[PDB]
Amino acid sequence: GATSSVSALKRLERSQWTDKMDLRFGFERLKEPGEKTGWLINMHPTEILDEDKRLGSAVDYYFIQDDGSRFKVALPYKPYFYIATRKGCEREVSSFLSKKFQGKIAKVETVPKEDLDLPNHLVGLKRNYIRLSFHTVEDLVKVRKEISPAVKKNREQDHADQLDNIVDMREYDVPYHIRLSIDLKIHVAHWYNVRYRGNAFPVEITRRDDLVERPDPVVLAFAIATTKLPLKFPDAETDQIMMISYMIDGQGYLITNREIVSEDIEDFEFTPKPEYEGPFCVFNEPDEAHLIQRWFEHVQETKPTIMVTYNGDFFDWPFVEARAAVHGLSMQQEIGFQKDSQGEYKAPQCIHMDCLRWVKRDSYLPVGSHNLKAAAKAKLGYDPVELDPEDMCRMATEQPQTLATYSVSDAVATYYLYMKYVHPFIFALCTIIPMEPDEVLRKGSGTLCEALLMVQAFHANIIFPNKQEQEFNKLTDDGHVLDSETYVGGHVEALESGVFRSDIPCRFRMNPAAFDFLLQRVEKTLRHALEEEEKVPVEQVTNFEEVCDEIKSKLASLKDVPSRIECPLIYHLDVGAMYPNIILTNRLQPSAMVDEATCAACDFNKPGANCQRKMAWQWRGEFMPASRSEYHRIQHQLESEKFPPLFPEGPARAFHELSREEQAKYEKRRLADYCRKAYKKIHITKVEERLTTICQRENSFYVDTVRAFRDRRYEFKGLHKVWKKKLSAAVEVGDAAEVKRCKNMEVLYDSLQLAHKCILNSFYGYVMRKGARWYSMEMAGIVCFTGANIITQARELIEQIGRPLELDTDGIWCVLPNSFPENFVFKTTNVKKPKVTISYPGAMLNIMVKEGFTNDQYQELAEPSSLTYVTRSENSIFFEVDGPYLAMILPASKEEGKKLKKRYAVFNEDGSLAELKGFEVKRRGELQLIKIFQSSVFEAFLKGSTLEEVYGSVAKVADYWLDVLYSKAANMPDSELFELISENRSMSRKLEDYGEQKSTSISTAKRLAEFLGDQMVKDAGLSCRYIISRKPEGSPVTERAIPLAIFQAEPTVRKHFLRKWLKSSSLQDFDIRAILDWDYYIERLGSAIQKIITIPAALQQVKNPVPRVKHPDWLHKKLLEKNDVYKQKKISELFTLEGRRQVTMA
Amino acid sequence: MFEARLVQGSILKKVLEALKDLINEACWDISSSGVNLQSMDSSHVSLVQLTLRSEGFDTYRCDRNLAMGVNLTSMSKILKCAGNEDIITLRAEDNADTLALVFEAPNQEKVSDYEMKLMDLDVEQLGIPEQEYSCVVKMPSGEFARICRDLSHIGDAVVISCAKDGVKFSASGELGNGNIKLSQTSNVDKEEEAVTIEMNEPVQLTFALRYLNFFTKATPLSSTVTLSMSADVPLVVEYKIADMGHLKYYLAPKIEDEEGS
Amino acid sequence: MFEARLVQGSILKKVLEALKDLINEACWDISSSGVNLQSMDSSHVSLVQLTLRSEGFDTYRCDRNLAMGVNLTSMSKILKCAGNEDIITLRAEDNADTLALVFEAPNQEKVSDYEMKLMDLDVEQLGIPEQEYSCVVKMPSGEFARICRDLSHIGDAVVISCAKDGVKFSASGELGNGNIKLSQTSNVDKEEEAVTIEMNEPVQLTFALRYLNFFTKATPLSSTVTLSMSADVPLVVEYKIADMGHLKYYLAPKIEDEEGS
Amino acid sequence: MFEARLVQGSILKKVLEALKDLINEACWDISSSGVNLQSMDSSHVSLVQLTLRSEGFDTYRCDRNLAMGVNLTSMSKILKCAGNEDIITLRAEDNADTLALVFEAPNQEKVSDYEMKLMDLDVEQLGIPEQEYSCVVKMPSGEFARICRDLSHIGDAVVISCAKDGVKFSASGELGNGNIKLSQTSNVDKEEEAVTIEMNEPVQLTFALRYLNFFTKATPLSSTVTLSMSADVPLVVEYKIADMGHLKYYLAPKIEDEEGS
DNA sequence: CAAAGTGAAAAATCTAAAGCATCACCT
DNA sequence: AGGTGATGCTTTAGATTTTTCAC
Ligand SMILES: Cc1cn([C@H]2C[C@H](O)[C@@H](COP(=O)(O)OP(=O)(O)OP(=O)(O)O)O2)c(=O)[nH]c1=O
Ligand code: SF4
Ligand SMILES: [Mg+2]
Repeated sequence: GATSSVSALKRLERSQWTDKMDLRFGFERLKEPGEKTGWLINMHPTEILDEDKRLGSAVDYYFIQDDGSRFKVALPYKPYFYIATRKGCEREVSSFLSKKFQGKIAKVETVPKEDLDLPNHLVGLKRNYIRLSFHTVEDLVKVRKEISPAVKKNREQDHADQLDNIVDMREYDVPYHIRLSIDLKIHVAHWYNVRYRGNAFPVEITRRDDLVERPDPVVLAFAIATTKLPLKFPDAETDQIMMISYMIDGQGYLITNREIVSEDIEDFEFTPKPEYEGPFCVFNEPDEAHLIQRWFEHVQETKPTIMVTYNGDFFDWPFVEARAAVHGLSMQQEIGFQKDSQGEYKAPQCIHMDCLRWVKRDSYLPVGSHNLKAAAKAKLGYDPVELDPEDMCRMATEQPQTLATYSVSDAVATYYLYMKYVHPFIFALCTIIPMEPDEVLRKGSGTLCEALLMVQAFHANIIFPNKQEQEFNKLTDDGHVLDSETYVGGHVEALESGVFRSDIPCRFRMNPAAFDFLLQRVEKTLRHALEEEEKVPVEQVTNFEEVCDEIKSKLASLKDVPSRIECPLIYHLDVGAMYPNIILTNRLQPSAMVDEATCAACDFNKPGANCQRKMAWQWRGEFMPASRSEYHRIQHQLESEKFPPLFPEGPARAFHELSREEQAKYEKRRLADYCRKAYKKIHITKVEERLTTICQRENSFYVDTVRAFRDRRYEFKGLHKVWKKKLSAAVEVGDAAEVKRCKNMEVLYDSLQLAHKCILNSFYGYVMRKGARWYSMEMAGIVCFTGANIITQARELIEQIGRPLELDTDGIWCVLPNSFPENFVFKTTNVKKPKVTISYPGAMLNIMVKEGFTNDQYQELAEPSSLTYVTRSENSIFFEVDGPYLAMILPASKEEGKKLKKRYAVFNEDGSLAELKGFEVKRRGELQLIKIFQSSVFEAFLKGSTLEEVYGSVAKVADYWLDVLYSKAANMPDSELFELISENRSMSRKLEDYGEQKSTSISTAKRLAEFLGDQMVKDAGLSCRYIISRKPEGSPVTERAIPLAIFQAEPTVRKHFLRKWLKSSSLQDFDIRAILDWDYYIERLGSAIQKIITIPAALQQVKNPVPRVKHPDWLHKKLLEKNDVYKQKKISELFTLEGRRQVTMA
Repeated sequence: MFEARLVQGSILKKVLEALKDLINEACWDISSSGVNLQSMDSSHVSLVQLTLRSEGFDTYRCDRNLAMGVNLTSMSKILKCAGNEDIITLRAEDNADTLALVFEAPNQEKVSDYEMKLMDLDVEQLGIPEQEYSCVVKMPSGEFARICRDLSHIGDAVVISCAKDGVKFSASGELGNGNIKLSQTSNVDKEEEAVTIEMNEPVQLTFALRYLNFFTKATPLSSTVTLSMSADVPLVVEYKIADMGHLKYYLAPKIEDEEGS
Repeated sequence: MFEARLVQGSILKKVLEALKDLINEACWDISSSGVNLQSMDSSHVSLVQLTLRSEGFDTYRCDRNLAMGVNLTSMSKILKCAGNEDIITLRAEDNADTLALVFEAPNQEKVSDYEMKLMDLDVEQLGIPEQEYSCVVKMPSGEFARICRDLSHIGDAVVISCAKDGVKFSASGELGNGNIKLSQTSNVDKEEEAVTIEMNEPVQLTFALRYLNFFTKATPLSSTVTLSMSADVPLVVEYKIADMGHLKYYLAPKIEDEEGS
Repeated sequence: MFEARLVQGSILKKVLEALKDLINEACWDISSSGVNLQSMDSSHVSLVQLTLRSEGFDTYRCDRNLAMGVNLTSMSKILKCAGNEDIITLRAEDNADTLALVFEAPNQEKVSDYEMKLMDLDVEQLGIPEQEYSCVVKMPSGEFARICRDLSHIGDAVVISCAKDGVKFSASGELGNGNIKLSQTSNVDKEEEAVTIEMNEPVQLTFALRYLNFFTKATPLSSTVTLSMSADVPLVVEYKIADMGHLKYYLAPKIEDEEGS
């Protein structure tokens, strides 16, 4: 009534303020009738008033024209969801819902759609749902909250008559923004014609395809640098912002303070690369209010329609907004920027892109290289090398020269990272993903995959399956309560350990039967690698046998000597997108994951039905040892007991008033305590083998979506491949003017295919996230077990020729003989492809794949609505061969029967680093001693013509660093000592969520809290860097974890903190070396050396490279058993065996 | 069916405690002469024989021959629940997979009955030849357990060398070496205390000390132990369990292989 | 005001060592009729009643009914400092922040007063009924501790059955099926090694074996333990102390869901 | 050329069992007058002093004070092989890199020759002067085995206040304030249970109790422990090894430093 | 309200199962 | 000084947690 009228008045005030904000920043409404051409940049759900005096929402589409003019069009659409209905009675429920929501819905129509979960849904059977269209988004939220308890009640019921017949409302969590992008195909980064013919006629939009080029939008890259209290977390209540540096379309503008900044800042030029240029011109306004005012006027003058920064949702925009609220001028009322409900700040008039929301998701970078200062190295190919981080920064910050250098640095990098990697990739995403660039950059990869599948399902006219919820306290078939339900994923084994160079000869133990069957397989291998790899030389090859006879001669000439010492060929037989290609080979959809009852419900369960693929997977479940009777007993006793009230001094809560999350959190702890007190154990791990079918007749929207995204990724990968071949052509000849062009272009395409790879692998990951429309227990496990089978059969094939070394769920790292055939060139009379290069090991692996892993159940509808379900045999799972590498180094474990998996170092042929995977160098923080050791010790692994000399060089590097770690500070200064032994650790959670839990990071966070305030620990993502002390001897590692922020302050405010946690109030030394645990750091470096060098040397039959590091006791026992001349005999050898008898049951 | 009745129930516990630590899965047998077992370890280094004669038991009931593949890693946990001085009754059926163990208190009141499931086993049976040992030493078992547990802290290679002066148990290791000499008794009349030696030729063999530690968990089984050895012949560790039976431990030696020649 | 004194001061040490492992916190309930303890374990399936009589103390003087918040792990590891024969005296104020307990030697050579910090928690009192029991068994403590520690090796759930033949403790598991049988012991009449039963109905239940292992840390409390068990009533492990009341452990039996229900 | 003989074999065994967990490696400085041993801790807090003269040795023959770098864990492994009453003979030659630890049985039926390996190292000593210690507390070690490891269960940092009435060790910890008090109490003046306090001046001194638990492993070595302390002087806990020797420990005193200083 | 999986190293703490050094009676 | 069972002090074997790489 009166409160609803003032809510509509507030919403109309919101809309008029939004249009005034739009008109200030360009973006005129289309009041004049006519036709205009625009490039869509922005969308937001705002409210509008039509001619019927009704307040409805309208997504305000923003366009940029070719001349630079921009305009805003609010297309009015009515938000909706879909509702289900039990039977054909659809008019009465529609009338009942229309006659009591007469001022809050718009129109009701019955909608035919196809759902994946229906039995017999492939004969041409559809389920008819109901549209309910409202007026506003707030109308949608209020009606959804009003009718949403009926969802839970009608779901729980399983055994006003026109109100209770509804089964389940569908597509209610879908945003109105996302919905309007999906419905009328209005995607960002496309060209459109906008026609307005008055307020009575709705505005019409049409796609325009004859224009393909992109315009140049105004892109702002601002980043601030603020002084603060020394070594504190960023808070805006202490002082103000010194400098903001911001670029306008490759032209940077900087505004500085003058009342605190000493030097009047002059102008300079930044040249990191010829590609990245900023023609700066600086302003020198005197006051901080005038700083923000100059920023407001320059943003209003330039009218930026894309605005990028470093950590805008976390540091920058809260700081400037708190400063603006202090100084009086409102950030919202000036530029549209207010904090929204998720902590992200969204203008109605602009685009916000945090580069971390692209780096942390799509860049495939280590988290230790997630900031801008290290993502510049990994993307732009340049390093900001400015100054020392201590002396010229922490106390010499009065120097405005250095301050402006850093300010320009934090702006050029974000601007050019956007323009080069985030702008084209994110708008190429936005062309297909139905979201604005803020949402595309900010949502998860699973949400991006859900959006892409949502477009494909709406294009196929498929209703969107409901967002599932995480079930609590899942039950095993016997009755145990499941802690976690998992599948067995990829198969990782490290088979060998040691350095395998291609210049040192190594022993091969191939059986002759492998070469005997390869001799007859040669013709098939070259025919398959000439047909399926490149389609053009199908039968046009001239010298088809003139190389094949040489191949057979080379393969059979050294078959006569199977056991042979020879130099190896380090070959990476890698599959290209094995998870998407297994999906694309087997038609693996989460909709297609089908069981026996649902196949029996289908009408196409023929006796010769070639429509079920019965691939298997390995289920895995950890469950409590307590049984179902104990679970019922503890549930009853928890139901009897009264819970404490939620409200302060409120009514007591029973069992049926608490939520399911609270009940599960109570029951988990109260059952785990009973399990530890009554069963000796809490988690029993069980691995189960199970197999389910895949319906090959089903709708292929998931397969089409992953095929379209894999074709996009493979278009970018083919561009990467042809530019890599261009770089290989431009190498080994003199330097030209296009070598750097080829290198940067191949780096850009490698980044592009990695960024598309993240979404493509998140297609596999999407079926295993909470709140997924297309969740599947079986599908991801099936794809992992199929990849495991592929790689273990490749290991079985390789182990009969050479030695497989590192099995991951990628491919085989192996060594093959030098006399094995290799990359040979095949000539062809076709002008398009005169020469085709084909490698032999990938060819025989691809023939193994074609013989066993091919799919003859590939029912694909050639013509829809005709049941012409033809069957093909597409493999597309190819083993791409990486080149013959120089060396491969693998580490070994410190215990018997175990090996370090997912960890190796591979070098390219020119001595360069090809791969360094799994190590602690790339990991965030860790010990910098470990990082320095593992980054410097592998360059010596290429030095030496034999294993003993190679291990001696590696031992020289290791001993040198051990001599440093023992006789520290011979000439080695305290500053690099301090920055050498630091260990950085970061927490995902808050310190108050780490209560009653002991860890080194938790203890040093508590130490930092009781050192300088709790406001360091009230926020998540705390980076604590520390050392492990030793002065309270006998105390554990957690009680001796001590931060490094106490050896920087004054003695009067550091001696108390030195004497508190060292349990020594009488101590006097201020040196860090007395506090440091020498034995702990010796043991850490010794364990690293044992894993890298000494234990693999013992496995490759070298005595000991590093005599300072001892061996484990089992390895010492094996070495002493091998060294001595005495031997173990057997009773079976000494006394004559009577015979092996069998003793059976009685 | 197999029925056994043993008054002094301590010996059976020590027999099993001597067989827990060395054999994970052994094979048992019943004949008319008594209960005998013969099985090896997982590394095929030591053969183990225990023969308990029929008339030594309190009463013996033998019907046929049964081969029993009981796990000895679980037998002295269902048998560890016995006192030493209680009577032990063993029942094994002809065609059932249950082995019944009953313990009776001397007060004839506390009766503990248990059943143990049986399973198949594939163990090589090895024939024992009769060999004339060049050396025989008859030593108290506490001294031999002490000697192997004391030399176990030195190394794993044990050199058993007997010459005309006496018997040497020699071991060497990373912390040094230890060789311990035992001399013949001359004025000792007790059978359980005196040590006697029989010689044909001085022997010099080398064994594994961990297996000698695993052998000597039969220490209060008998107050004496007989060790007989010969060149290129496995050493025997004979524990004479009163008149009840005997327990033999066969140990494969270490001789030097002439790799140069 | 609180003042108490007992010469035989080891009884408090024994009951606190028995209550250390099971219950973490407790509430000391004070009255002229009797001093009550009523605590629940952390898994909330075991209930504890420890009653100490007022007249059993040598000197006792309390003016009103008081409540005390105490964790028994700290109280047990602070009571273990006393010997086996020292005289205990307990002291407190009405609402003090400390509990004063003093140990004095019989020869007055070691007077030791301990002050510990109490913790104020919610004091919950649940009046349980002393329901009449179908079966009681007065049997020694060490024999029951032996029964629990022997059945713990073979299984994890004890099927306790009693009838006219006596009492029976059965188990099952991965090793096998075992049972311990005890008769009426009516032939002899001993003051400590006697197992006397009283039955109105032969009733059998199943219990948790590790909970029985936590219960039988009260072995040095007395040489006679009264197990009380009836159908759908918790088992009462009553330890009767001479003129100091009793300590009862209550364990919920596993009345499992019947397949025919 | 250096030899020594002891009929008492338990003294060296107990002095190695009480010293292995404190010092890993120490140098034995055996002189002509007897066995002297100063030993710094691995964490560089304490000094341990041993003084074993030649009056209790069977035969003593020393020429030069040699320093032998015996590793304590290895020697405690090897001195474990000695018997409780067995005769221990240690022998060192002029050019012997090894140490010949020879054990003789009391029946003279065995010779047990152990060669333990030695490595050479050089350290420096500073000695300790003689002071006047105010408070000397002679007290039975078997009760210190119940006092120290039970006071360390409730608190680490404990203080020692001394007076004419007696000595009080006050345990401050998370559990509370733990006071034990011991007086003279010469009513029954027993020979070994004689709590005698030689009192000169009242001193309050603070100490740690994991560390004071680490000297109290030598309670079977001696019969009574005397400890002497004074104003800001390091504590000397002493033990009396029969009439053979004495075992002293030097604990540097812990001072609670004030914030205002 | 939004949030892609699993495998694995690396270390750090938390438990319990053994190994092994002393006590409750009888000549 | 020798014979049985507890009873407590180290030692080691896994179990569990948490970042942050691999795939
Ligand atoms: C990197 C990554 C891989 N995977 C899975 C999917 C991949 O098929 C498999 C191996 O991926 P990768 O070998 O790293 O990449 P790719 O196989 O998809 O393509 P290419 O080899 O040409 O670079 O691991 C994920 O599920 N998530 C991920 O983040
Ligand atoms: S797999 Fe075959 S039988 Fe099963 S649902 Fe699909 S078409 Fe029907
Ligand atoms: Mg791959």
